[PDB]
Amino acid sequence: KVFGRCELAAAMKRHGLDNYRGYSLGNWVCAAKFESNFNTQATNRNTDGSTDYGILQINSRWWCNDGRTPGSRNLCNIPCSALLSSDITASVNCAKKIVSDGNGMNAWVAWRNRCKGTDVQAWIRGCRL
Ligand SMILES: [Cl-]
Ligand SMILES: [Cl-]
Ligand SMILES: [Cl-]
Ligand SMILES: [Cl-]
Ligand SMILES: [Co+2]
Repeated sequence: KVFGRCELAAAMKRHGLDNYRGYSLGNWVCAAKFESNFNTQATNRNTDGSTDYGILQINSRWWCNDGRTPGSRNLCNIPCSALLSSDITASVNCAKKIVSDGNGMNAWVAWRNRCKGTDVQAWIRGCRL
């Protein structure tokens, strides 16, 4: 699925991200835009042999098992394939674990580089949530 901005905003709200660990919904929408371009199927290979998966580009070195990342962990206890569903539940649930790992949304460099410091509330403007 390729989500629309407000479509994703609504789905993330329904799955409990609005103000999760102190991060307003706009942060999550902005992160998804710059990580995956709202694309649930997005994958990107990394220099270390890990891959980023799905709408929030969750990395196989720490968070999910793809059986092709030597030395990696699976801290969300899920196969990375689950993060390539059109339904965002698995990605949201794993993101909640990532953000609670005690470094906030800094885990998403695209968020820190392209969202943090901007008015992220603009990302949910005009959505009827
Ligand atoms: Cl997998
Ligand atoms: Cl969904
Ligand atoms: Cl899940
Ligand atoms: Cl917001
Ligand atoms: Co990445």
